[PDB]
Amino acid sequence: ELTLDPDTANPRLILSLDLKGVRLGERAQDLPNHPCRFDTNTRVLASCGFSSGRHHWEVEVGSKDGWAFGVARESVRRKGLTPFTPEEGVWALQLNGGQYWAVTSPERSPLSCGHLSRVRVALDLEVGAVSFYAVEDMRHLYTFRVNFQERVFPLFSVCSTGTYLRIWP
Amino acid sequence: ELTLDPDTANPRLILSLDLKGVRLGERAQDLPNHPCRFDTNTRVLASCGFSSGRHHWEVEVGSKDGWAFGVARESVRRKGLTPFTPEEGVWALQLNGGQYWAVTSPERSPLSCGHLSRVRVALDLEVGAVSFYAVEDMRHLYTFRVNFQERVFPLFSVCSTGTYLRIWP
Ligand SMILES: NC(=O)CC[C@H](NC(=O)c1cccc(Oc2ccccc2)c1)C(=O)O
Ligand SMILES: NC(=O)CC[C@H](NC(=O)c1cccc(Oc2ccccc2)c1)C(=O)O
Repeated sequence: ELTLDPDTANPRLILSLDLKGVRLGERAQDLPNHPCRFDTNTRVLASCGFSSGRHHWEVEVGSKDGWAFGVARESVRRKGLTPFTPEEGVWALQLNGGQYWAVTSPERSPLSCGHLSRVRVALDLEVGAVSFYAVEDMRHLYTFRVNFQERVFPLFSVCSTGTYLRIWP
Repeated sequence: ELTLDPDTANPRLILSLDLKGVRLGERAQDLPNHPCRFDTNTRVLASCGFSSGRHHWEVEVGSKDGWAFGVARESVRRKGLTPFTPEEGVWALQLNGGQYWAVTSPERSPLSCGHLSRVRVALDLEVGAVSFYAVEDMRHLYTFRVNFQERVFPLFSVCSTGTYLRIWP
């Protein structure tokens, strides 16, 4: 079962008591400056990452703008504002402008998928893929094909108040 | 009376003979590595920038994704991949995903303006604003309000083949 890693979380994020949920707050928490902590970008990783095999989880997503989630390679940079892009080691979907995106670069890719409530993330480290599905009807949203070469962690980001992400059984 | 400054242009850009038009090509031109040149982001400035008063120009825009334009402060960073954001000195509209945006951060602002062919940029360095209008019917698209404190240059960016920007009388 995944849980969010509080040592990675940007200090403006609020992690739920059960460490499954994240939203953005107004307060910058006073937290230890661990190297694994995202000090500027509004990100948090799960506590455990994967090096091989197939793994899946589900993310409950808010209806309002401001979230992005998927996976990141461990070496994703933690300090400073870093780009949210595949080149920088993040493979994610995002909600911005009432629209859903795969965060490709330099052009984001529109999904045109309609409203999402819960998304299944399927990480395949044998093939080198990460895929996203809408849980309601399992329609395929997006797949990134990647030559993963290190440990890969579930990634969550919430850069606006009023939305959330939550890991769901 | 604006022209694009070839010394600023990313080497993958193609500037028109009259230095009014820009598109992205496949070839990295062999150009001098002037400090003013954008070496990675797909940007070019006009040759002249403004420190006071009101100035306007028009930009013909392609229908396909990949452009952004507006204004940039002179101090906009030219080297490396740098964020395309107000905090980094760029105030711009963008076409990305069949969607028009004002490039706010951390969330882009959708314009929901319908198809654009030509856009008037009105830079007001007395008030501290840059505004964008659709030329068809002069409807107001967006205004950034900024405490400008240095010379501000017209900015153009084309990060995908198949689209263009052109300065229009
Ligand atoms: N959630 C998403 O859609 C992914 C984008 C996300 N953006 C940022 O983190 C970002 C980008 C620019 C400024 C910025 O600064 C702030 C810091 C504290 C609170 C609010 C904004 C934060 C990320 O890269 O993970
Ligand atoms: N026009 C726009 O919508 C503005 C965004 C624009 N993006 C980039 O420049 C960018 C962003 C990431 C990678 C990248 O690399 C490339 C280099 C050569 C050709 C293609 C892409 C370029 C910018 O910041 O001006």
